[PDB]
Amino acid sequence: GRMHSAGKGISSSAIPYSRNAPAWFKLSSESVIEQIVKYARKGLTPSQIGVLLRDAHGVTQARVITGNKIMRILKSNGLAPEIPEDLYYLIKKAVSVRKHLERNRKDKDAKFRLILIESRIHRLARYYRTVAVLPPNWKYESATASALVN
Amino acid sequence: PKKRASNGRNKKGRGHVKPVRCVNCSKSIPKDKAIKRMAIRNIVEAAAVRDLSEASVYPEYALPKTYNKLHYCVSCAIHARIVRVRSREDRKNR
Amino acid sequence: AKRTKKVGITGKYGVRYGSSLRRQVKKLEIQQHARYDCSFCGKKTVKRGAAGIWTCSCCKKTVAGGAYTVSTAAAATVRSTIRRLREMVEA
Amino acid sequence: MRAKWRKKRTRRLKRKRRKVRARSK
Amino acid sequence: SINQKLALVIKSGKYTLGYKSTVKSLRQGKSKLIIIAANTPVLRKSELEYYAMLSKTKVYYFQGGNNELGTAVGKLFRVGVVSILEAGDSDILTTL
Amino acid sequence: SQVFGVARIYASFNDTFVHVTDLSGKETIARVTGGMKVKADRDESSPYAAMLAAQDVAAKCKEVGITAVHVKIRATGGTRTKTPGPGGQAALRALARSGLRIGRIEDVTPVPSDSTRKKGGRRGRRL
Amino acid sequence: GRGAPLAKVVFRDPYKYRLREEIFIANEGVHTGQFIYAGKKASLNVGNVLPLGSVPEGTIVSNVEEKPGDRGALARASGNYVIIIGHNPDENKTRVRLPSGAKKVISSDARGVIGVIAGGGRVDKPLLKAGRAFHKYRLKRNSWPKTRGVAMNPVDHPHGGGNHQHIGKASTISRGAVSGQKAGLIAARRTGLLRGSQKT
Amino acid sequence: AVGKNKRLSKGKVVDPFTRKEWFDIKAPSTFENRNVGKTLVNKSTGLKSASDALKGRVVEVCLADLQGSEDHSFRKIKLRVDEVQGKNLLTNFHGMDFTTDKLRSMVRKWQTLIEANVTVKTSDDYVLRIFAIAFTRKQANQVKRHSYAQSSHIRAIRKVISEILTKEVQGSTLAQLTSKLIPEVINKEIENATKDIFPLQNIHVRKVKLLKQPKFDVGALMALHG
RNA sequence: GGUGAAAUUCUUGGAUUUAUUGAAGACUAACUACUGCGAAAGCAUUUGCCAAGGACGUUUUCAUUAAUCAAGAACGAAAGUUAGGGGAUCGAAGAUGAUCAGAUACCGUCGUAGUCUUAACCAUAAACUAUGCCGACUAGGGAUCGGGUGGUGUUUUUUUAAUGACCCACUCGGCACCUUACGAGAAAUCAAAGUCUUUGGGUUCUGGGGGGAGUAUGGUCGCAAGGCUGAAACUUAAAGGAAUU
Repeated sequence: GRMHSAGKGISSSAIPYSRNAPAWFKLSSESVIEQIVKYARKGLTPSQIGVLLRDAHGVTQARVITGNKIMRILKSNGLAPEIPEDLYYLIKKAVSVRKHLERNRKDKDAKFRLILIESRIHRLARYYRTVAVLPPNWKYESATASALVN
Repeated sequence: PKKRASNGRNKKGRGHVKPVRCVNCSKSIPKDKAIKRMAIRNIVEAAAVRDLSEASVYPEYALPKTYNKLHYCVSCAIHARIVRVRSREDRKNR
Repeated sequence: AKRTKKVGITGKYGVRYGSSLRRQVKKLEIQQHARYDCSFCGKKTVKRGAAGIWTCSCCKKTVAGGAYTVSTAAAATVRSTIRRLREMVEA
Repeated sequence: MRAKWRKKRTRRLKRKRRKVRARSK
Repeated sequence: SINQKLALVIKSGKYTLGYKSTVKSLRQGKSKLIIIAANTPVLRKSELEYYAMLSKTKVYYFQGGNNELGTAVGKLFRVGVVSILEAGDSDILTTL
Repeated sequence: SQVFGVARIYASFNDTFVHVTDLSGKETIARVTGGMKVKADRDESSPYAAMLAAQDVAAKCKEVGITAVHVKIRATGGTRTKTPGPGGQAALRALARSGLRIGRIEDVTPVPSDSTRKKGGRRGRRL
Repeated sequence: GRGAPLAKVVFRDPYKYRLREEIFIANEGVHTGQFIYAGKKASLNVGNVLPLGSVPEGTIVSNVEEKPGDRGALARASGNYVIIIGHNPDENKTRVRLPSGAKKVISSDARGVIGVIAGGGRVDKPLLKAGRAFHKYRLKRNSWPKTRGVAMNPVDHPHGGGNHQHIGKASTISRGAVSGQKAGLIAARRTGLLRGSQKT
Repeated sequence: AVGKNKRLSKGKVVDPFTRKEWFDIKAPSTFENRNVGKTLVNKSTGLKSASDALKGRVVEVCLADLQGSEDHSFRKIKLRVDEVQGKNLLTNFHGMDFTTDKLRSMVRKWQTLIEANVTVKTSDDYVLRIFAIAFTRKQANQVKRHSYAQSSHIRAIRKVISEILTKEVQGSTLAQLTSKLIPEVINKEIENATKDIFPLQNIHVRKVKLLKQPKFDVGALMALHG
């Protein structure tokens, strides 16, 4: 694995077999849904909403507690970001290296990493354009990348 | 044909190390490739301590020892008899 | 449309003065005629005036610097050393 | 000959051929 | 972070951009916090602090320039000072 | 009740130095060496010549007034040998056996912290 | 006639109600509207004119005075600076490395401008055509074009004359030579290409 | 080579130890047995004199001789002559240096060498660069024979070592510092403060070399040599 | 001073050596390892700042967005080139001392370019693990690096809480290693170089006897040195690989 590196480590989450869980949960489906949008209203990305609901609340995963997923709930209630979250962080990282490479120009390691990040962004953007998430004419512009991250 | 699994000497996973210089003929050799022998010999020669002790101020108790690490090239180590050739079976011995 | 592929700015000299001298004067003239930005305003408006003088058209603040560069690397290192010495002595 | 010395010899010979070449072309 | 907090405020609460609008907000007392970039003229900054002290508001300094302040806000142009009319869904008023 | 000095026995190849010095280090007594006793130019650093050289350094010091000295045996140091000379240990025994008591032997050979370069090239002193 | 830009810094006369205008050589980083603090108790800032007797070692200075009350002696060319090496408490004297590379010892009450003279790197672009050189020298003096002495008549130059173009005698001229024979290298200790370190 | 020199004098008798006088050295009151030794010097003449030529001198002695005991042999104290009193030159503390035998003895392999230094000025305006050394140790019941560190404990102990040295030097004079290094109490302080990060062993301070000397102050010297 | 031995060379103008310092540049011993990181080249003093990366932990999120690659692009040891700074040791050239029948080679003493750095080029190596990348399975054993888990485990501060450092057991990713040879190979040898005449997991590149020859020419890149692509005529029955005596 490791699309852009030589690593081969395996590490992920092992979800339980119980699609109806965690039994001891007692809160209602609507109670967690309004909690999801409340956390989404304060700028939290879907990953952080799940992280906060998993360690602070009794919500193991928002798929078995609710009828849909976190991003699905956000889109339904109207709190869906314009650009995908994973692409948003990738572009945010890309402009960080560009900011680093605009002052310390002699960093060839950053240049190689910047090319890897830009290639990763383009590959992810191609899938999103194909899946009809981004505009068909969407492109990664280095000058406009900083403005896209807002 | 191939002779040793470690081709030059003790280098698997690095690719390059800072070289060192031989103490005998000043030959440039990789630090791993160099054969190192540590010298723990006393500052005085063999015996002669009893001569020093009689002419020693304070109750002796000094007996200093010099410590030095010596790096030898392959040509010099074999020539100086420090490192000698072995049979194929004895080659694998560490 | 890339009228000149390698000559660049110094196509005025033509075929005279030698390729090496043309390359050096091109390298320095690119920075001499480049447009810089004010550190007092941020707009890219700093342009070269006379030798060592860099004046602008929006903020009108003039800076003394290099003959062809708005900030010499040696000057930047000297300023950094001066700031370090001042911080060490005034602490 | 060694590979280095043979390559150096043919490189010097190539330099001489190119120097002769520059006189006509 | 401060950039994320400003972006959240721009997305949710009421914000105004520029110097004259900031002065007007300070005059009308509809302002709570003002953020001034480290590149604005010192005279303008000092007058902004005077208005802020007269109106009992909060002053924050953005450690960049007008370009950086505009980028953090989420605008292409240059912003020298941003006045925060309403916090909205963020917490930049209560914290920092 | 015993005045003290310093031996500074410089031990190297092709030469050997025994230079008795007072406690401070400015004074110099009996700088005789092993090269002014031998007539071969190959035994100047030999142990047989260091003993002869140190036999005079222990007599001039005694005549001067020095009865005991400290010992700081050193080598060429730098980036050349870093090992004591063949006759350095013989010179120490020579003045010890001449009635001059010694004490507090020290090794003061200059070890470098990776300074400059060593003569010989990258292919060594091919002989 | 000078490659270093000038800065017009005006002060206030402490004894009379009148504005004094002073002409200072502009340093790198100095901008219009900047406040320059000239004196002894100032701060170590670019453009300040503190004396060399109250600055830490390693200080980069410009417009260094050879003696107190000189108003600018050393480091007055573009891109040049003077390095502070050390100070002597007793018999106050500051040691300075000059742009030439010659060690100097001056008084501790010699004022110097902090920073690097503007216009640095001026001599890095060939004059390309004779017109640029002519314009540069017209504003300076009548020293261009220069005619070689070996192409002259024997009466108009010692090196001239003969059926060929050769000096004839040695180009090196002794220091104790009268006016007229000093045409070439004056007191040249060494000649030829300078290969290796200069042993400065 | 007694008969190989060709050019002995390119230009074209009395024994020199008759014009030399013995001078007895003395040490600070920090060291118990002052009793330093004797040194030669040219006789006092009207051109150069003996005081001027003896004013600048640094004599190196061993701490074991000064203190009488034997557990300070590996530490040699360097004393600098700076003033005389009529055939008894008086010295002052100039530096401390760990002998080559000891330094190369504690330095072994299969262990981590922790080193640090600090530039600190004392109360009497003596700018001092103080070095310290430390080696990781194999704790009891451990079977792994490398006892290495993770380069983060090294930085932590280096920070603790630096602040400990700064604390015990800033707030004391040169005489107090000299009276502090001899009992080796600084080593106890370090082993008390860096014992919760990594065991360590052979905690020592390497060099206390001098960098800047303040005004001569002949008054302090007379207090040193009572 | 140096060498197997000598000599050039330095020495009443004090060489060499010792003691107190100062300046300049280079470098990062000992600690330094069948040890770590990085795509490779490569990277070893301390501190501060900047961004980046692998592994681990995860009941967090997207969801097949993936693997290999013509063309194309980034980095790319040393040496070399352009213009400054720097220039202490070593040191292509060169000058001498020898040895030798001859020695402009090995050895000795000097010594320019270079070795360091800034900005722009050069795109090469035994750049090797001579072994392309991704994925699956297959004999055991121990040590070690990074993360995690458990054991009233041991030690540590205030004997005894935490934490940290160690012991034992387990787990994931590593640099690797020891013994066997199911299996493979011409053999040397290999946990892959195995699961290939019981021949088929996906993909890229290269080779068709030895010379001529990586030469000639034609393109292409480069300031140059040189890099990439790249023959033919002609000649030969042999070269070449692993092992045995």
